[PDB]
This record gives sequence, structure tokens and C-alpha cells, in this order.
Amino acid sequence: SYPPHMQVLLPALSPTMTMGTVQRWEKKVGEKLSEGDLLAEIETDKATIGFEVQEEGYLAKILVPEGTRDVPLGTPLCIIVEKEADISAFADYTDLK
Amino acid sequence: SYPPHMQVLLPALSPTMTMGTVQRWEKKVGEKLSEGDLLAEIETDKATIGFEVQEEGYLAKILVPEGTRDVPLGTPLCIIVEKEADISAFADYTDLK
Amino acid sequence: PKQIERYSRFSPSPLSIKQFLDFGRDNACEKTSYMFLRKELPVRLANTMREVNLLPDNLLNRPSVGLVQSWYMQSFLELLEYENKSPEDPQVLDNFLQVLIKVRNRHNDVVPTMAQGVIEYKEKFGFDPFISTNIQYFLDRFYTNRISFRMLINQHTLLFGGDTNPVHPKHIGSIDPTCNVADVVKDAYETAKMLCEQYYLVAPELEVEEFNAKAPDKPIQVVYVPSHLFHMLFELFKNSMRATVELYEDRKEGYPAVKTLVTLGKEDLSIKISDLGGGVPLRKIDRLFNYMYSPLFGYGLPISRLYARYFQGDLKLYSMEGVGTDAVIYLKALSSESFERLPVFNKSAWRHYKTTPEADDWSNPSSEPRDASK
Amino acid sequence: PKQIERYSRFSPSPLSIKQFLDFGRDNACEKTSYMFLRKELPVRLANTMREVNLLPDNLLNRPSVGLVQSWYMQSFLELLEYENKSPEDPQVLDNFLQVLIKVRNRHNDVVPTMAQGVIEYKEKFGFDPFISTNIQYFLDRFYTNRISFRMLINQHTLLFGGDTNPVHPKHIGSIDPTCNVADVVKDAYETAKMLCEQYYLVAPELEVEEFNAKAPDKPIQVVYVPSHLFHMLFELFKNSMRATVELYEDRKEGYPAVKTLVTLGKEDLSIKISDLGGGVPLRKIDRLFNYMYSPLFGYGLPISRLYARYFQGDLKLYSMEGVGTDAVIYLKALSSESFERLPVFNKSAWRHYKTTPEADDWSNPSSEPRDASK
Ligand SMILES: [K+]
Ligand SMILES: [K+]
Repeated sequence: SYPPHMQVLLPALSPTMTMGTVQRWEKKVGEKLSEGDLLAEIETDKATIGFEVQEEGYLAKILVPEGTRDVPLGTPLCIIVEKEADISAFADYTDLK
Repeated sequence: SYPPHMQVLLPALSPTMTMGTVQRWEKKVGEKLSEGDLLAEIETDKATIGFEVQEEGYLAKILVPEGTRDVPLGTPLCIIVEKEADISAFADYTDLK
Repeated sequence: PKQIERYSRFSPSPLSIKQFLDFGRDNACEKTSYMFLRKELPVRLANTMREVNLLPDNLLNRPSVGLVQSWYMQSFLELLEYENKSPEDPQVLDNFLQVLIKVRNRHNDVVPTMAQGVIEYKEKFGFDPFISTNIQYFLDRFYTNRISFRMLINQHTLLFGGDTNPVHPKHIGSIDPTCNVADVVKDAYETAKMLCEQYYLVAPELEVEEFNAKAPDKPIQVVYVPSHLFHMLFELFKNSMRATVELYEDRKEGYPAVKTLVTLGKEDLSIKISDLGGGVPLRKIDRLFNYMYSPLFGYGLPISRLYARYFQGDLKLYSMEGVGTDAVIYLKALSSESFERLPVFNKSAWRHYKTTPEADDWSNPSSEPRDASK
Repeated sequence: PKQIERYSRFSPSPLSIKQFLDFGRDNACEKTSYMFLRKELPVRLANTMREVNLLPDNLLNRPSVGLVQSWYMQSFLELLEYENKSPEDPQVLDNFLQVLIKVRNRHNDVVPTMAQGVIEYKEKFGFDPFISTNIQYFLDRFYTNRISFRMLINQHTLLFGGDTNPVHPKHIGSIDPTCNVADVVKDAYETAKMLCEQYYLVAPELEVEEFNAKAPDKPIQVVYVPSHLFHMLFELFKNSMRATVELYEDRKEGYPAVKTLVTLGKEDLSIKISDLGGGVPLRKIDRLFNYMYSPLFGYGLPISRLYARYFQGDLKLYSMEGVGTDAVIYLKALSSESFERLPVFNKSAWRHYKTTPEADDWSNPSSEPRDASK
């Protein structure tokens, strides 16, 4: 359909956070993603937070661009793919066991 | 025979080095060995040199103990094994493709 | 520890002196404070606890470390009880206040209990290279978070504890909006002087100069927490008095004063304490802040520097071996720039605990270098 | 680059001032020196080259970087020709000497050519966070190795170049065994003064105090390379004179002196240059040594500090915003403790070039923190 892929959702990064600004991407489309790499800076009212890659892969696409303010919780932010072959398939915008 | 295994030989770590003192092991028997980890301090007449793991594995046995002075080039120093199952087999002292 | 994992994954909310002040002066709404603190304190404890579990097992094992850990666990669980207790009931407000007191008390001995821990560990497993810098990293973070819990609790209890006749009524919680620096300097000095005189039967005189570039004649004032500043000054004076008195106790010279310059610029409030106590070679300086190289618990200099860095300040030493030493406290001049600096547990932090020793970056000589004459 | 891989895997041999001195005074055997240098120089160049290939491609691409690189390659290959040319032929000895001269010359412009490189790169790709500290790491290492090539070559050419009538005949190569510090201080001052007077039409006076704790009345002397020390002092005096003169050019006050204390202890020789040029806020200090935040090429402070750290010394600044700044050079008191500090290429080094940005360890506030009054 599309190749096997993960959607990165904006968590509440602090107990009272209901939205945040995506202040900066720290990864490029195409780039490998190791668990714990820095992914983006999220800015709230309370803090500027280094958001970390939770699962390893390759950045397939950025669904929310730098600067977008007030992004709500749950908003998908980007797509992660298991293999770099599959990044191409996504410039067009569950075998993932 | 013995399980598949690598022998770590003392290189010339500097162009004029003909021997060195094994001043300190920085790894324990049993410990995982990643390429580039620090393995031992080798002391010469010229310098104290951090000797690095060149190949990944598990430390199987230490053939030369801390403090041994004037160890010549080529002297085997320790044994490295691919899998941790095989460390046991070596407390007794080419499918390695 | 599922609740601990989750809370350890939360990011701290650093507050500024401005915010504390603006909150206490203009607002002072208990609901807001409780709602903030019921979440923030567990966040902070969980971030620290996660790091304490990353210590080497040989240190983790020490009964003192275990005791600290269960104290934190016990505080975390007590705080977690408020997550779903509504502020609209003023009853809940009151009990929460009691719980804060309860945990401030429980945490009274944390600093030296931890200290006991690492001493236990050193005098039983020895002083090593990489592990030391690891414990260093940990203690800075742990003691800073601890200073910050205490700050937050003190603000709440002082503001809502309902103290009928409060010691410092112009203060806003623990914050003095017109803290007069020279006064704290003099006070810290007098109290070091008393301890120094008690033991050495003599003590140097204090001399204090000010330069307010902001407005030259006018006494220098800062928005700050006086007892933090007190603490820092006291430790430096104690060192300067001991160095001076030790150097001149066998000399005919007469004791040099311990001098203080206080300056205020567009952004720094600086306090330089100078003595002629003979100085310290450079190589021994960095170790003065290393907890486990440490008459009159030697954690005084490292902790003091933690107080300074806690609101974006700093504390630095510079000596001239053979003559004397300067110690400088830097504070932010503006409350609006004095944010809490808090240890955040994340992968970056995790990496420090999992760092395996690596080859030195830079050369190291042989300990018997070739004799170039022969 | 197979020969470069191999030599980059070799470890540098750091030498001490004692060794240089003992070699030139007592021994002075050309064979020994050639045998040492024919191996050591390629080792050093290969260690550096390997790191230059790890730069970001956007910097690697700059023609200036490429030029530096081919200069090194060209030197490495020329040196490698001696690996199997015997010292017993004195002919070989002579040509090697010529080759050293040839590469000192070729390397004459390395510092500013590299500087051009990173400027090209910044003004064309912008100033970023992690990359900056990366270039910082690289330049410290690169400029230090460069200082060290020059040191080694100068020792050999001065000792064996057969100079009929040498400028400083009591010196041993470039090392002065009785370098009188105040003299270098005065000289460095006079030459800053001249440039300062040229442009500002005025300059502060120098004042110099000494304290020799070793032996109190006796002029302070060190075994050292005078022109390194000169270089350091000159840069600090230039800054202190410019700060002072700029601050008082609109004042009725009369210009404060620039003061120097020189002290000598059991292990440190310390030189503190003090001015009342108004100081610098703390936040701007660390950047004074960051190459790419940089009237009268601003690499002067970072390079000077590289000279100090090169023989296990250091160079530090401490200011009081609103008043003035102290700069201190620390040198080892003992030649026996003054080892070269050399950048070693290994996995540790490699790791610095491959560091991907990571979350901050410590908290960072929002740039619009919640208004606590509302
Ligand atoms: K966290
Ligand atoms: K190397």
C-alpha cells in the first residue's frame, strides 16, 4: 500500500503540556534515526525541550514544519521507515511487526 | 577444537617502538568489545598510549598481565571471541570467516 | 517503577526569580501553586531517581544510597496522591501543605547521607579514573535538583503556611527583592570570623569595595535568595581565612586583610574575594570541586558552586601559587534572566552513565621518558 | 592514503623542554635528531590530515582547506623519502635539513589559509550550534600540531643548520634556559604600546611586580621558548590597552596603568595582566576563545591559549563587568614537567567528528515563559 511505517506523534513532554511549537528539526529527511537521537526542539510555555527519537529507522517525511506554533498533542509530526529503500515512496504526500 | 577466536598481538604503536609495558587493562574477561573501545595502556619510552580494540567481540582471556614490562612486538596479549557462550572454553589455558 | 519511568520521561519546568517574585507579589494564588507543585515535584524526583539507578552497583549497594532512594520513593508516592485531588476543596490544600513539610523534613539529611554513601564506596572500592568523573556528574545533578526541591517547597510553605508573624515580612517567600549584597557579605564574613577566631585565636579583617556601574554611588542590590548567597560567601570566607591564618601563624608580618570587590554591570553582579593565603598550584584547582578528592564532609566548594550555577550564575577560582587566590561569584543582574538550571533525565544523561573508558584524545608522556643526554 | 592511514594510526611522541634542552646542550647529535624527526613529522602530519578529512564536506570543500591539505600531503610525501636513507651518509643529513626548510616555508601561510577556509565556510553556510563546537575542537588540535611541527623543525635547523653567527648564542635552539620573564613582559608591552599609540595617539603605562616564592628578591627566570611567551603576552597587552584606551577616551579621569604580577611557586610560573578597561560580561567570555565568533583574523586569544596549553600551561580570563579584566598565563615552573601536549588521532578523536546533536543534559527555559502575574 505504502511501505511499513511508523507515525511520530507529539506526546505531552511535560505533565501540563497540551500543545507545543515545533521550533526546530534536528534531523533531515533521509537521515538514519537511532534510539535516543535528538529529533526536534519543542517549545512550550514552560520550557524548550529536546524531543528524542523513540524508535530506530530513517526519517521518511516531515508532516509539521519548523515554526508551526501551538501543535496539539497527538498531531502526527513525521514518518519513520524501517529501510532507506522506502523513503522515496513517501515523497508522495502492518508488516511492521 | 577451541571455539573460533582471534589473537590480539602487540603492534608497534609508534614508528620506533620495539616493546612496551602493559601498564593497565581497561577491559575485564567477560566484557563486550566494540571496535574502538579502549583496551589497555601501553607504556613505552616515548609515550603512554591508549591501545584500542580493533575488532568487535568479547574478552576471552588475558595472556599478559598488568605490569608485565618490555613485552616485545608480536607477543599475543589476549584472546577475543565472537560469542559470549565461548568465553568458558578458554578458562582452560577457522570457522571465524 | 512504571510511574517513575513515566515521570522521569517528563521534562522539568525551570522557573525564574522574576516568576517566583511576580507570582508571590502580584498573584499569590494557592490553587495555581498546588497545581504546579503536585506535578513538578514528582517530575523532579523521578528524573533524579532514574539517574540514581544508573550508578555503578558497587555504589548503588551502599546502605546510604539505598536509604536516600527509599526516601525519594516515599516522597514520590506521597506526592502522587494529589494527582486527582481537586484544589476546589480547601481541605486538600491544607493536607498538601502538611505533606510538603513532611517531605522537607524527611529530606533534611539527604546531602550528608549521600555523602556517607560515596565515602563508604571510595574507602571500600578505591578511587578510579572514569568512575570518579561519573560520580562527579551525578552529584552535581543530584545536589542541584535537591536545592531546587527545597526552593519550590519553601516558596509554597512560606507563602501559604499561614505564618502569623513571619521573620522577614518584606521578603516574598525566600526571595529578597532588595537584597543588599554588602550586608550579606558582612554577615557571612562575621560568621566565618567567629569560627576561625574560635579555633586559631585570630582572624583577618574584612575590607569591602563596591562599584555600581549601573549608578556609581548607590548601594548594590539584587533580587535574590539571601541564604544561597550567604552560603556561598561563607564557604569562600572560611577558605580565605584558613589559608591566610595558616600562612602567617609563623611569620612576623601581620595578617593581610581578606578583600571583597562587589561590582554590578548591565548583566553581571560579581563578587571577588581575594586573599594572600599563598595560593594553590593550578593542577590542584580543578580537584577542589571534585567531590571525592574531598580542621574546620568537604563538599563546601562544589555545593557553593552549585548554588551559583543554579540561577545561571557561576563560581570560579584563580590562584597565583606563592601569593594568593581570587574566588569570584557571578550572579545574573536581572531576575528576568535568572532561570533555574535543572538536571533533565533523557538519553544524553543516560549516555554519561554508560560511558565506557576511552583512549585519551591528546598525548600522554611516558612516566620514564628517554634520557636525551645519553 | 594508505600511508596516511598507517601513519595516522601511529602515536605521537611528546617531548619535554628538559629533553629538548638536555638534547641540545649535552648531546647535539644530528643522527639522533634526523632519526627521530624523519618518523615523528610524518606521524604528526598524518594524525592531523586524518582529522581534516573528517570535517563537514561543506568546509572540506573550501579551496583554502583543499590547499592546506595538499600542502600537508606534499610535506608528508617529501618526508617519507627519508625512511630508508641512512644517517651514515652525511649527504642525506644535509638534504634532509634542506627539506625541513622547504616545508617550514611551504607551511608559512597555513594559519591564515585555514582561517580563510572557515571564514569562507561561515559566511557562505552560516553559524550553527554543534558544528561550531566541532570546528572549535578541530582548530585547537590543528593549530597545536602546527605549533609543534614548527617547534621540532626549528630545533633541528637552529642546531644543525650551521648558522655561523647565531642571533641568540646562549639559547639552545629556540629554548632560553634562563629566560627572564619581566624582560619578555616589558618587550611585549613596548611592542603593543607602539601599535596602540600609532592608532589611538595614547597608551597606558605598564607596571610590573614580581614575587619569587622560590627565592624572594631574585629575578624570576624560566626555561622556555621566549617567542611563545612573547606571543601570549603581546596578545593580552593589545587587548588590555585597547579596552583601557577605549573606556577613557571620553573621560576626564586619566588613564589607569596596565598591571602585571609575575609569581613563581613550587610548580607554577603565573603571569596576571590586569586592566580597568571596564570588563566583559561572563556570557561573552567563553566565546572569546571560539574561533568563529571571531580596529587593530581574530584568532589571537584562542591561539595564545594554545601556546600556553602546549607545554602543559594554560591561559585564563576572569572579568568583573563594570570594572576590568584579569588574564593569567600559567606555565610549568619545571622544564621536567613541560611536555608537549599533542592531538592524537584515534577512535576518541573520530567520535568528536561523528557526534550528532543530542538533547541538552540540563533544562532550558521557554523563550516566552508563562506570565506568573496573570
Ligand atoms: K526527563
Ligand atoms: K594516532
